[PDB]
Parts: sequence; C-alpha cells; structure tokens
Amino acid sequence: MKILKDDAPELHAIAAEVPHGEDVKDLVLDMTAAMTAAGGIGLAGNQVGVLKRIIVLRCPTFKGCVINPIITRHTDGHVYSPEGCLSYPGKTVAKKRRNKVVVEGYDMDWQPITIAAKGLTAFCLQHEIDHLNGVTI
Ligand code: NI
Ligand code: NI
Ligand SMILES: [Zn+2]
Repeated sequence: MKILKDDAPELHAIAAEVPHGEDVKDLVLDMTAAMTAAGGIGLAGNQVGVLKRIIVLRCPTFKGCVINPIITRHTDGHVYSPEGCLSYPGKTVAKKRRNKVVVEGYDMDWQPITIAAKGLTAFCLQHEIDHLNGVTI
C-alpha cells in the first residue's frame, strides 16, 4: 500500500459503502500497517486509494477499524482541535470539532460496534470519517 500524494484526486472523492459481509480483512491489515509505518493515529480508505468506507485508528480510547462508520450522536457546539494528516505532511490546522461523539459501524468480523469518544479520539473519528466524504483538513 501507499499513502497517496497530497494532490491525489481520491482525497476529494466519495468512498463507497462496503457491501455487508464483504471480506475486507486484508484491506484492514494493510491500512493498519500503512498508518503505523507512517507514524499516524488514524487513516481512511481514500488516503491509500481505497474508495471504500473503512477507517483505522490507534487512539487513546479506541484502537481498531470501523467499517461503514457513521456518527449517531454528538455534543452541541464545538471545541478547538489541532490536527495534522498523513496525506499533508508538515501541515497542522486548528479544526472546530464536536468534543464528544458516538460512532457506529462494523468491526473486521462484521460484528456491530459502538464507540463513545471524547477529545483526541473523538476528533480523530471525525477527521477520518470526513475523509470518506472527500473532506480534508
Ligand atoms: Ni505498501
Ligand atoms: Ni486536493
Ligand atoms: Zn487525514
């Protein structure tokens, strides 16, 4: 796998929902390995040229993948979140984020999962889900 250059069109494209039960274990393994090899804590399909709704995270309160992630709950208003991104080396942006979120989706074995997160972990979930919608910092 390769983390695509900052001018890759995939970064603006929409990731396709994964058909329920599709075997994506190798994809998840590859994305996880690319994320850690590059020293990151989050990665989305688009960033490695995989236009599928898959994110991987290595965050303080969640480590693993989410397939077909959706945000189902969040706190009102916003807080400041300084963020970088493996697709944009050297760039940090002060983003407005929800302080707390609930994310729902599937793990690699297609077990339904629910992730309640605050602070850094919540910011990462928002950032990575944004990627699947072609939204970048
Ligand atoms: Ni590779
Ligand atoms: Ni661009
Ligand atoms: Zn990113």
